[PDB]
Parts: sequence; C-alpha cells; structure tokens
Amino acid sequence: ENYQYDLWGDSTETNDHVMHLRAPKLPPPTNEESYNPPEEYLLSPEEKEAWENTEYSERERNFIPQKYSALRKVPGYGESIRERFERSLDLYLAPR
Amino acid sequence: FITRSQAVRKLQVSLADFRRLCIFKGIYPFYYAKDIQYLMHEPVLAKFREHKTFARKLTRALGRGEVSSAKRLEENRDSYTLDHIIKERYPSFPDAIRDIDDALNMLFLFSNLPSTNQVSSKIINDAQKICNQWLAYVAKERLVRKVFVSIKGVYYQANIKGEEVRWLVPFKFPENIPSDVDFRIMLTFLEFYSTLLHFVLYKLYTDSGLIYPPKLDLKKDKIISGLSSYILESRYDSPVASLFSAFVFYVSREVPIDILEFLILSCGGNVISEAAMDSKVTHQIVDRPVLKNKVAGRTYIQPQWIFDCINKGELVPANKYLPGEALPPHLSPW
Amino acid sequence: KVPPTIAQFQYTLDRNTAAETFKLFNKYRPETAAEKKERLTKEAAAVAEGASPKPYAVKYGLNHVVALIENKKAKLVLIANDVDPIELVVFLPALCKKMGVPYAIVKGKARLGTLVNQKTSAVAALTEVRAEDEAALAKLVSTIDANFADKYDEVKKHW
Amino acid sequence: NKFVRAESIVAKTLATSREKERIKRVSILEDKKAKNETQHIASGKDFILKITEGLIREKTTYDGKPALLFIVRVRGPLAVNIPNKAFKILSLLRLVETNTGVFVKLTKNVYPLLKVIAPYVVIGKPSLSSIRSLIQKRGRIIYKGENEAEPHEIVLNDNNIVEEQLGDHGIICVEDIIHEIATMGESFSVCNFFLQPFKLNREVSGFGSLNRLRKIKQREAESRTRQFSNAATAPVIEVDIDSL
Repeated sequence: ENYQYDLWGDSTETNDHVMHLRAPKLPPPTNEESYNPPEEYLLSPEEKEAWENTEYSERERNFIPQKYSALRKVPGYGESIRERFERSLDLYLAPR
Repeated sequence: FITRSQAVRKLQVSLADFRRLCIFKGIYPFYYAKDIQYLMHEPVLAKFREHKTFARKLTRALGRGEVSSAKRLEENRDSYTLDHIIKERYPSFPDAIRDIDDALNMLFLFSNLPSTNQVSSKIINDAQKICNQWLAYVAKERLVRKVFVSIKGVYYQANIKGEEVRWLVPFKFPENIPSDVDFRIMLTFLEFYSTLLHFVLYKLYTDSGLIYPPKLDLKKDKIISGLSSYILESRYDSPVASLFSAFVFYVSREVPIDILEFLILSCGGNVISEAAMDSKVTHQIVDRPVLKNKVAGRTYIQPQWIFDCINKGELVPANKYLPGEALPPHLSPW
Repeated sequence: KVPPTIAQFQYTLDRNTAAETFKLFNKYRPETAAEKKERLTKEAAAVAEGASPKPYAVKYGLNHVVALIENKKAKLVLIANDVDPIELVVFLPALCKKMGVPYAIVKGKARLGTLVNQKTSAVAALTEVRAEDEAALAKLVSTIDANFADKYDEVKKHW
Repeated sequence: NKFVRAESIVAKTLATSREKERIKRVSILEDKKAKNETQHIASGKDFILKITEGLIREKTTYDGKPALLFIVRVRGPLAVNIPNKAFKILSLLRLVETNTGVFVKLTKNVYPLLKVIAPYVVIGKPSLSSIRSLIQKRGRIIYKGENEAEPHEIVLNDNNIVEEQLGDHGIICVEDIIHEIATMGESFSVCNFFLQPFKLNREVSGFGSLNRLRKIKQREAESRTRQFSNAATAPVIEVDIDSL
C-alpha cells in the first residue's frame, strides 16, 4: 500500500492567502484549429513559408492549420513532446 | 529577493537538485527570499543527500567486486516520498483539482511514448496505469461535458467536483522523440504529478465511488490493454450523462477505439469492437469511402456525429454524417 | 640509491599473469561480515527447528601468513610493494625463498585488499584450494616461478 | 583499431567450434527427419518447451498447425562469431541488429530453421495487446524523402502513407495492418515486409551505479529463464512475450 490514504480530508484552507502565490495560469482554450476546420483557417501558400521564416516563440501558432476529410487521415502530431516540455520550462523558469 | 547563484550557494545543493526541489515545491522566479529561506528546512533535501551517500556506498561495493553486499544495499534502501510536499502546496482538495489541468497533460503524453535509455518501461507502465484509472473513473461517474479533436490530439472537459478540468490525449501512433528535449526535467514533473494523481484518485474513489486501487482482468488486458479492460467494483445531473442511454454502438476497425470508447461509455452507450474478435447493435461507426455490408438494422455514422453530440448535448441528426460524404466544419466549444 | 633487498620489490608481476592470479584468487573470497551473519541466522532458523565441510578461503593477516610460510601450509604468497613501513615486509620475499614457498610481489596494496574484504592487506596467500582448481594453482605457481623467480634471479643483487 | 589479446582470439575459435559442430548436428537430424529415413536417429519428432512463471518447464509436442511468433534478438552466446548458416537465416529475417523484433508464421518448414537460430533469438506466441501496443508504439517505413533521398525510415504517424504503399490489397490504415498481423491472412506477407523490423529498446540500458547491478540481476536471470540445449533434439524454448 503506497499513496493509499486521504491527506486532505475536511480541507477548507486556501493557499492564496499570502499575495505571493502566483497561480500557474491554465493555458488558453483552443480556438478553431481542428482536424476538420472551416477552410478559411487553412493558411495561404505564401504564409506557409512566411510562418516557417519567423523565429520560434515569437509566433502566434505553434502549428500549421490543416484540413482533413477523414478522421483516419489525421497524422500523429510530431511536435507534441516539444509543447509539454516548453510548458514545463515555462512553469519554473519563466518569471510570474 | 536573491539571485539564482545566491540561492544555489545558500542551499549548498547542486543546480539540478535546486531545480528538482523547485519543481516539487512549486517555486518560480530573482527568487523570493523567504521562499528559498523556507525551502532550507525540508525532508526532501535531506533525502537527496541520503541518495548521494547511497550512490557512493553502492559503487564502493560494485567497484570492489562484492555483489551480495551491493544487492543488500538495495534492500536497505528507503526513498523520498512527495506526500507532505502536496499538503503545503495544495492544502484544499479543490486547489489540487485546479492544478490537475497541467498534471494530466504530461501523464497522458508519457503514456504514448516508446521507452528509451532516458525513460524506463516501469515509468511508462505506471503512468499508463494512472491514465487508465483516470479514464475509468470519468467513464464511471459520467463526468464529461466537451470534446474537441484537433491536429495536436483530443481535448476533453470534465466537471471533477464541479470545477471543469481540461486535458489533452495524443493519437495512438509512434511518436518521434527528439534528442533536443531534456528527459530529466520532464521526469521530475512526471514524478510530482504522478504522486499528486495517486492522492487525487484515492480521494475521488473513496469519497463518491469505488475501492482503490481496482484490479484488472488478465485475459482482458491481453485483448485490449485499454479501457474495456480494468474492471472496477463499487463497494444523471447533466444532459451529456443521460445521452446514448439504451444505445449499443459497434465500433469498427478503421476508427481509433481508445479515444472513442471512453466517450461512448461516459455518456451511456455500449461498445462492441472489430478488434476484440481478433445483436443489440443500433449504430456502426465506420471511416471508409466504400462500405461493404449495409444492413437495414444498423445506422451508419462517421465519428464526427459523436464529437458534435457531446458538444451540443441535443443529439444532432445523422443526415450530415453518412459514410462517403464531406463532414460539417467542426467548430470548437470555445 | 636503493640497497638490493629493497627494490627487490618494484620488479613486480606482469599484466597477463597478474590478472590470471586474481582470476584464481577472486574465486577464494572470504565471506563478508554481512554474509557470515546471514549464514548463521540461516543456521539458527534451521538448528532451532531441525554436516558441513571446511571452507577454503584465502589467508590474509601478516602474522597468519608469516606463520603459514615456514610451516609449509602456504603454497602461493602475494606481497604488495608499497607499504607504509617497507621494513614491515622486506624480510618476507627472502623467508619464502628460504622455505621454498612460491611467492610473487603484486602491484597495488589496495588491490590485495579487494580480494579479501579489507581496505589494504600488504600480504595474502592461498593455502588450501578446491579439487578442481588444484591444477590451476600449481600451474599458476609454475608460471610465477618462470616469469618472476627465474626472470629475476638478479633481484637479490644490483642497487 | 585496437590490439586483440590472445585469450579472446582463442576463445572465439573454441566457441565457434562448438557452434559449427552444433549447427551441423542439428542440420543432419533435421535433413534425415524430412526424407523419412528415420532408421537410427535420436528422435523423429518435435518438442516445444514453454517456460512460464517457481519456473515450470512444460514439454509439449509441436502440432502441424500454423502459429504466430514474435522473434526477439538477444545477443548470445559470449565469444561466438556467427557462421554461414546463421548469417543466412538472420539476413532472411533481417535481424542483424541486436534488440530487434520481427513477426513470422510458424509451419513445418519454419520450425527446423528455428532450431539453428535459437541461441541468438528468444521466441514466443504474443497476445493481441502485445501486437497492437507494439505497432502503435514502434514502427518503421522505408520510403522516399523530400524529392531525392530514398533511405528514410521515419515513423508510422499517418494512415494515408499506408494507403499509398499498400492500398489495393485491402489495407487502408495502421489498425488494418494489426488485423492482418494478428490474424493470418492474405496481406500478411505484404505488410510484414512493410514494417520491416521493430526497434525494441534494450533492458536496463546503462553502465553505472544502479544500472550495472540491475544488469547483473537480469544477466543471472537469463540463464535461468533460457537454456542452450546444444543437442540435435533441442526442444524449442518458448517464453511469455506479454511479460517480455
């Protein structure tokens, strides 16, 4: 039996009592970039390379918006470990 | 305030171990003086020192040539626990569920990872076990509100004690691990979120639901190793939780199952797969341009219908979801 | 400038022979204090509820050894060159020569300690041996007498 | 470019003497078993050992039924250089690399070749989850890169790649590949050479403090959970692949 006990119980106390606890800000809810988007979101061929020309981290989207007819035709998103790793670094290295 | 260098020096601890404690304690930057000054007296720091002593005293045994004493040093080894570290971080249970947003995103990523020389198989198997426990509970007490399938993965929203958690699950394909990413930072985040999830899941199960931890059927884990396996024993409020009741869905081979059977079982439907073979069925979910059988008894759907029925809650008509035609533009729930 | 009976050391055993010595010697480890204790607790568990042969392990005290050479119990003797007082061993290669007991100066005083659960040892010797390794020992001995005793016949002379 | 010690160079020959003579011995008895000239040999049939987990050794005869095996590369034994008869079979199964898996069907032709490579491979009948999790976790596809480069082996990320390479055989997606691998069908020889081999990570995977001791523990667990029979009537050791 490891980690098999309640530790909170009847716990009413909040940790945001000292004004120095900066709550880690839940990441922005995803706005219109689905596997099947309205294809006006699908990027113009000039901006496909212009987006790739811009330096990373000073960039609006971490991805190219793409259209897919079938759900089977959805690729495994390669730059997924990079996103969680960068968020992890943003928690303990970026000043709040 | 104090500089990083001044914090490291004051603690007399390595930078790595300073950052490990910083990850566990939830400390962020200039650091706050009283924050580091409060970190100094802590059991976890003392246990890190004990690991360093153990490290040399093991290589003493190994380096000499004696194996039995080294094997005995493993037996007489205790490890640091992250138990008391959460009480001081998330004192109330609703505060821990406000963090579980970011906690479930690491853990569901680390389930969908090939084990490397960086990350052991035991790490991924334990992470996947917690993932399956989470999926089992959310499908048990029926707590889903929104779904969103994107390029990145599949997003879910869940009223876990009425505070709407959000979390992302990638698609079940092999993931190309870059050599760029640092699998030592991510392992400590996993180590903190893992224990946090163990305590959350005990609290959830022992409050409103079931025994913890539940068992798993061996010949069920041999078939799927997903969510139809891992049986759980015990001893509604939302329209989404009342949907798909008295509906039996036959999920075909073509669709991903583990991303879809969670949703069916969550709302109130039933799952029979093509995969399990390797009746009451009223709908079939198929992603082919040419469908072969075409019976009068079943209704034929491309999964987009499910991904819209959860979002609206009003059971959208399946006339725009037939196999062989182009799907509607699929809007976000945000 | 070194008097001949000192730096009868430093002319130690060679690489290939040395490893093969330990190939034999690491077979004859004394039980560790942990191991000895558990063995006896295994006995106590058993003998409290319901035969053994004499155990070969190498011999390791300077005393014990100087006893053993001169009594003929010793077959092979290993003598580490670097010792805090050199005098603590300088007689030892001659004593052995005189009792005809095969000896080799090994390099690394700590290296002896390895084979014997101790920090250092100065001297260890294999007195009695298992049936299978009996031949292995007597050959090693010969190997040592060739590459060490016969190779350095002039170790008793030259400054 | 290093110097080679004498002890090693004699050890290699002394071990390959045992392996050349062993392989020739198994070759003779398997040749004499097929030609129905069973007049004076050791045994004219085939046993399979199934070791499970306190280690129970089963002794069951091989049926004529076609079975599904997942062969895993081991690295064994120690001083051995592989002979011509090993180079051939391990080239055909494309298992030159250590820590590397492949799927094959086991018939009355496959089983004699299995006895030759048994000291180099660890075999067993996998389950549906072992297959399905293995393909969705690991998978290579050798095909053309951007415009010029050919030898790119990337990843089973997509299903449209599956369409372009297979397609007309009836295979559309990665799960359909799993179907024709788990269940022995028409397209199995099509997709088996499509996922060429798997890249399994090695056990423990380090040389250091904890990792050396863990490798020691597993290395002594090897000779207990696997034996080298060396005889011409070697029972084929089958192990749990769900556990492995």
